[PDB]
Amino acid sequence: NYQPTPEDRFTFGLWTVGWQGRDPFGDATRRALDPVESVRRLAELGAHGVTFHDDDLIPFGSSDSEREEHVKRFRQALDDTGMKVPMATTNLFTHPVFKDGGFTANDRDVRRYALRKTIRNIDLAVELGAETYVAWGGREGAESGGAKDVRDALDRMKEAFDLLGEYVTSQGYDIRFAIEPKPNEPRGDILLPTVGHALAFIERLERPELYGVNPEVGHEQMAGLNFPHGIAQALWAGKLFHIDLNGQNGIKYDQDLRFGAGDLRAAFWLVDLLESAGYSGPRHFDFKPPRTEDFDGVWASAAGCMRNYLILKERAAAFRADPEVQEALRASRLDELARPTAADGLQALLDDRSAFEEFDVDAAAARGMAFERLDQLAMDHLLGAR
Amino acid sequence: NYQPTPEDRFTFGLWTVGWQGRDPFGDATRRALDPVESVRRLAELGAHGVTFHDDDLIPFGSSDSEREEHVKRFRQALDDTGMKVPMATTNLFTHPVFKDGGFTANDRDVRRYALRKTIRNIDLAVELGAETYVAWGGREGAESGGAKDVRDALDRMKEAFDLLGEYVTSQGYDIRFAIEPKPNEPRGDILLPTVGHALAFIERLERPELYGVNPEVGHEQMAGLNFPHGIAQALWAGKLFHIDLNGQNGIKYDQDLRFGAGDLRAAFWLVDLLESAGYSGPRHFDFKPPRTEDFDGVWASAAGCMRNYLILKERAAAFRADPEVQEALRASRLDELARPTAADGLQALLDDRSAFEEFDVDAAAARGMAFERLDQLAMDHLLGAR
Amino acid sequence: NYQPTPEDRFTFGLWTVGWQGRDPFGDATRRALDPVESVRRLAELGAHGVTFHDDDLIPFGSSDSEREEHVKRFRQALDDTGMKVPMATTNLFTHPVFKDGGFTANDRDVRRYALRKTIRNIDLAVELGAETYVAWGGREGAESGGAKDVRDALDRMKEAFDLLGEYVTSQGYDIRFAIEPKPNEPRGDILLPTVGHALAFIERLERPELYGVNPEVGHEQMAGLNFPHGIAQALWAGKLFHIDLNGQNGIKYDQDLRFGAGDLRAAFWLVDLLESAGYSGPRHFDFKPPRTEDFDGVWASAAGCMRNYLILKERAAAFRADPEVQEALRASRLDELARPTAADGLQALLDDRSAFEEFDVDAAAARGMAFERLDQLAMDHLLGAR
Amino acid sequence: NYQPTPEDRFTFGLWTVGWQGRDPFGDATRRALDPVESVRRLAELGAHGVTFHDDDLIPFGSSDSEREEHVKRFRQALDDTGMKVPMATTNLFTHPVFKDGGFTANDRDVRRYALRKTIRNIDLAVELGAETYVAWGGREGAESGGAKDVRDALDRMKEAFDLLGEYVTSQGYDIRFAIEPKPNEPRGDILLPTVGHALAFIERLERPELYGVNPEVGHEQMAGLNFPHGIAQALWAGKLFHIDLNGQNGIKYDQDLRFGAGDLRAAFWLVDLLESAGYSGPRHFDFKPPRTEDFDGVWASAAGCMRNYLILKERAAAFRADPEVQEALRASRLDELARPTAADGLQALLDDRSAFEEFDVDAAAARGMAFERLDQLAMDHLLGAR
Ligand SMILES: [Mg+2]
Ligand SMILES: [Mg+2]
Ligand SMILES: [Mg+2]
Ligand SMILES: [Mg+2]
Ligand SMILES: [Mn+2]
Ligand SMILES: [Mn+2]
Ligand SMILES: [Mn+2]
Ligand SMILES: [Mn+2]
Repeated sequence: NYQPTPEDRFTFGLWTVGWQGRDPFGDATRRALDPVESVRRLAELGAHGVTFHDDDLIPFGSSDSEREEHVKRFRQALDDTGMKVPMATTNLFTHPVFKDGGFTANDRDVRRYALRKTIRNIDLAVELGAETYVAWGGREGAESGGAKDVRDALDRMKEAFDLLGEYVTSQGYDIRFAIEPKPNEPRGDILLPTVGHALAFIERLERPELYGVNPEVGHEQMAGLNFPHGIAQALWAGKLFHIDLNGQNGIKYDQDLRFGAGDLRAAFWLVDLLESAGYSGPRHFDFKPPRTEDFDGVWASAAGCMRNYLILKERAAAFRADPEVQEALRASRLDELARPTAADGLQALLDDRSAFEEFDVDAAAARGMAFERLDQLAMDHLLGAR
Repeated sequence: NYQPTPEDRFTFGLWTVGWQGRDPFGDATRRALDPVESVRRLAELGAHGVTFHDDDLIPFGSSDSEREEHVKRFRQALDDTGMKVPMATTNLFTHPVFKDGGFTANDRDVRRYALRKTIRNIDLAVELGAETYVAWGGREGAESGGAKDVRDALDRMKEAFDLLGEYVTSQGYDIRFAIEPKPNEPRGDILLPTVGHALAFIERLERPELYGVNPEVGHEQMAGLNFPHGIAQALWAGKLFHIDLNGQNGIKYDQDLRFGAGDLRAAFWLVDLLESAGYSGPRHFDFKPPRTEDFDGVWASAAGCMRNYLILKERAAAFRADPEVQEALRASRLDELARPTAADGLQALLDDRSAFEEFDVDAAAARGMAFERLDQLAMDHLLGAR
Repeated sequence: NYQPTPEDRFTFGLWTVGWQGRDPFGDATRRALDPVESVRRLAELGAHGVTFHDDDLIPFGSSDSEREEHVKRFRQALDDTGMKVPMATTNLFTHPVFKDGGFTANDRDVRRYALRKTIRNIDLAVELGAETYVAWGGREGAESGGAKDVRDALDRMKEAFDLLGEYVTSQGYDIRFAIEPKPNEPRGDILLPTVGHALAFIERLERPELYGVNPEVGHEQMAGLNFPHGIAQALWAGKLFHIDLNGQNGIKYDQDLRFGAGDLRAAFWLVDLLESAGYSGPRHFDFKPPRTEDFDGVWASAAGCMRNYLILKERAAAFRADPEVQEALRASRLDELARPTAADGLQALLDDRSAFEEFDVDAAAARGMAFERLDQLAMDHLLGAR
Repeated sequence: NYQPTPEDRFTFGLWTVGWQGRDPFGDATRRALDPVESVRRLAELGAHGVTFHDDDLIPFGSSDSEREEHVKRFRQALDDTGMKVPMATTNLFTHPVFKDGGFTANDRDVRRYALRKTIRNIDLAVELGAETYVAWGGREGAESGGAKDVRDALDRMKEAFDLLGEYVTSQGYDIRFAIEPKPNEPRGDILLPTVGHALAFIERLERPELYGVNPEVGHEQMAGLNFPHGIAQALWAGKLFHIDLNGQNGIKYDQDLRFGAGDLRAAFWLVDLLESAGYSGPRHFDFKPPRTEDFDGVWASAAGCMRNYLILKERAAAFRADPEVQEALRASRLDELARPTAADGLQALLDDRSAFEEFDVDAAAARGMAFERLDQLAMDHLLGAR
């Protein structure tokens, strides 16, 4: 029942199931996982692929010989399991050298080192077959107002992404970039805090068609925002290159709960949106098994990520296929929302007396929207009450 | 001391000082103000101009004769006082007909009526000399997930703004549009919730150069966002057409407190940003005198808006002019943040061994940012402790 | 399917279904309801009773003759339908005279008038058979720090409730008081913001056994708090006299959505808690049908309140009755949580070497909590996936 | 200027200035501090004393010989500097054994070990002369609803504190307990989330007079609550045994910024409250120097904690001493708030026709509160504009 298959495009970061359980007030509760182990267990659970930071796969400071050995180890695990590597990313946040950021660090030499660290992992990602390269600028920001001129930081961020886009085109690489927004933590405020801010920044890049967003469920909910609404605007702009699925209980620290947890109804409306729009990218889970769990609970949490998506997918499909729902959507004039407001043109609208001079404003105002019956129908479908 | 002059570009909405004090749980505590009265008292306080919704100046449903009479009344008050009208806007949120929105209402005929209501107030705004026309889509949104397909709503929102831009260019009007974002209230979630979302939406319009943002202090703080950071990104994109100043105490209902209230330090960093960047638009206060006040408290609150800006302007100017601060900014490498990361080019950065192979990552990591001394210097300057 | 009966103890405020749809940015979208009408339609839907503010039933300023007429009208509707009146309350927030509060208004004469308004509605509530009298101090608070000395306000709040408790005991009335907390709105900060603050204040009253709490789902979620946790502490103290059920989407304005909306999983854990603990009070819905609805949507929303509780009640009962869940609860040591930590006493614990000197801290640390499998089992039960 | 002296009662935790800068997404940026070093540098800065977790002073797992050596080292540093130890606490949150809590862990044997770990540090705290013992139950809580029965957990929490109170009285120790609330992080929801919840729980203990609260500025602001209001209720109940001062920027992760940062106006109203009420306990700073700082920035941040309190103390004292402010306080009827509402008694209030039958409700409603002029006067005083 609700069994994931590799064709479901479910992917996991090595840092997700491999999280040793270390939070700001406690030490690790689980031993480190061999990346080869994680690929094997995730393949057994029905996952389609894995993703990685450079430091997840190759320990920081490894020589060129150990690096090659670590990649050959990893490559063999992908060959033996049939697991893909659809996206890769850079760790520009863990080492103390990135404490003021990577691409927008105040120190110029740290910025230049951040670009070199990203570039050689882009080579590795392409060699592993990744189609998307994600950038989470978790250290780009500030705790105080004077520590960062945001206009200058935005110049340095545009410079870095323009240089990366110049690298991939000059190399012929078939890879696109996905900015992952986050409003805060670990910095007090992070640059490009939401999906909207990231989408606007992309329009100022040299080659905007190379860049999209990788939104995370919990990150937009850390700002109290409606995540399905943000995804819809990302899809509307044609910039949903990638997605991060997890759960979050409102505005607080980044929980990274398994998908389906947190705001359950928002997860239902997101799956309904992703499936109706025909999203064909990876279903990526950027989550953390709670440090209360042993390794059996780690794999149970990862399986719950995939199970919860499949249950919600079934409930959303039954919701849209219901003739009572389809009739209710017409009763709320969802069909009129899709119709153009003034396809007849500006001049016709200006001479249309039925639009103003002879508009019965009270008859229109008295028309109920019937949203509550429609929403209860969605609730019945989500809960399996019909 | 800290006396505003009309050259300070301080402006107020008629709906601000004219707010009768009616909240969702109580009736009005103040009588309605004659718009002529509001223009006279605000001019006496040192304000530079006023702004208005169409329904603030002309009562809804007024005939073409009373409309002209109401405008002639208003025009005479501007002539007798020297008060400008730099921005105007439309009330597409009060009447019950807009309960599901205006530009993105599900009913098509309400959308068409919303455009006609906006267009004829654009004519009046141009006749009154307004340079900016603001759109706050307070009713564009939903309380439930199925009530609104956001992709379709974004098509209807783009259609409306494209038609308005087509009207003003075909008429030769010298006026620009400023979208005012708000994350929620009165709707459960409002479309284009933050400055970033509005900036990204503008890049998909037919003539993006006609559209900017009118951010409000409290609205971005309703999402826990750093308002000075959002303004900097709006300035970075060259889209800060207008600004709304007020105060807000964190994530809750839209308080619309007087400017300087709420987050005082964030107000200091905003004034510092607005003045250093050379912002030359109106300093507009979209605030509400608390309903506990009589009319004497209304004018005291409005005066406090202008006083608080002038105090913060002086403290920010003394902050930047301090040689100890200038030396501290260099100690934190703010000068290096403004320097290009790789002006030598991609190829030079790739062959630069000092950027990676020979980068002393521990020496760079051990370099303190000295942000705390810089921030305490800003705190001393704000508090007048130096 | 999921049909409410009067024995389900479902109750509604007259102000809930009777909300005309007036928010801070719009006018009413529905006509006023006759209280007799509301009693009839709610009885047809399966509700058990209604509740009321004094101003909901008797218009403010009504003479002693119209007052009696309004009550006789209402009494006849209760007799014809079999509808109870389990709780009543006072409107100390709508009239402009309460703009600085009622029990803790700065003006003494307004405080004294607030007590007289409450007392004569206590008489009416007893005559109508109410067992609980609710106090929501929505206007007790401040927007600025100097406007209210909170220690003095807490003295005035204790004085008011002590006087009310002195009235009901001297009259022999069989009625108890329930304080309904709310963190903010309409005031910037409201006194006694959460369930905890109200519970602590009750312990300082003259006769604490006369006072309990009436928590609301959305109000505690306006502070980001876990509502099931707060109810458990209220039950733990034996002070859950009454409950307000609705929905809320995180930290924002008081949405008052229908129950089941907002945080669906938190609604499931609340119903599970209320039923397992044997809560026998009224299931009261303090909600607002969205102003987008006509009167048909009003009754659909009210029916959804009752339906959603019954669905969640069934899913929670199936959850606790599942042997796999019962075995999982033991695997997570929920049975050990209920066992006393040191029933052997302090001296025995001090001499117990197995508790410290010989405690294998690493063997205990390596024991997984198995919380994720338990939570996924709860998720399957909520979604009807088992 | 604004120089702290030991008589200012300023104290710091060893874990504050000693924080190595390790957050959930990065490694340490500073070496560990010798506790002897921290006592020396803090004494040079003008601090009055230090506080400690048991694991801050004695490394976890130390033998009885190294333990005594570590204490003798520490004792010598206190003797050479004149530094006090006013409060101590237990680390029941760092070791993996506490991953499900200490006093309310599901496993009984972990609960018993948590009590033994606390008890022997109570002995050490008394030997070092601490008057207050703080308990922060950072691990008492849950991430999911079924993982913890809160009623059972509250029984286990009451059992633990009753046993600790039984230990200190049976030993003749002169020490009191202060519960430090926190709404969340590291757990999804923490038991006793706010000051109110902790105050209510104390009233159910066996000897409530032994227990108070140790509120933290940022923790109550993590729930959007007004911290000065919470302190006033703690003072009103006579339970402000201790206080934690820091800064926090709204609802997000626990920032632990230096005091004065975050919400500056709320810091002003807190100092004004603490000084007017005559609070004589330690001024304790539970803060974290940002990991961007080296050790020079650590001591600059700690000095800023003390400086900011002294500046705010001066501005608040000048505020209350201003005759214009005193006259404004009377204009807003703050003197009437302190007057009893019905000192004449219930019977007199019932027969007082001027309180109801003859109360001019419109004349009272028309009286302005004059709160805005009072607040602007406070703003001028805070900013040094008068
Ligand atoms: Mg992510
Ligand atoms: Mg505005
Ligand atoms: Mg309620
Ligand atoms: Mg603390
Ligand atoms: Mn995350
Ligand atoms: Mn606003
Ligand atoms: Mn409510
Ligand atoms: Mn903290």
